[PDB]
Amino acid sequence: LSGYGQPIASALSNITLPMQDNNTDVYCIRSNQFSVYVHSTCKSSLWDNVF
Amino acid sequence: LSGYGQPIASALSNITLPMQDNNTDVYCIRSNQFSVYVHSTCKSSLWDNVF
Ligand SMILES: *[C@@H]1O[C@H](CO)[C@@H](O)[C@H](O)[C@H]1NC(C)=O
Ligand SMILES: *[C@@H]1O[C@H](CO)[C@@H](O)[C@H](O)[C@H]1NC(C)=O
Repeated sequence: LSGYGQPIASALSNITLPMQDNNTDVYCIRSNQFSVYVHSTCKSSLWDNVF
Repeated sequence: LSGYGQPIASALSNITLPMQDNNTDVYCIRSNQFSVYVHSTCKSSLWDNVF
């Protein structure tokens, strides 16, 4: 929450790709067909970046 | 001063914005009118990156 009183989204938000070759930062499609989905979670802090 | 004798500007130059919400990296406007000013300073080094 900003000082003005409005929500501010942190730049410390994280993105988690599916596991592939012992990593979660690159994902390459290796099948014939695929679908994509987004699952989101939310957490709050108090200016100390401890969610 | 470079080895050729010419002035070189360091990438370790710093920019400081006004303080807002316990930070000086993001400053935004929360009033009806604003003005902007730039205040500059210069320091010298000797290839040791110590000014
Ligand atoms: C990938 O991770 C597994 C599980 O931790 C590990 O046992 C394995 O050695 C890793 N594979 C390779 C080829 O390094
Ligand atoms: C901002 O930082 C000060 C210390 O300079 C601290 O006392 C204060 O609680 C912080 N503000 C908030 C809203 O947590």
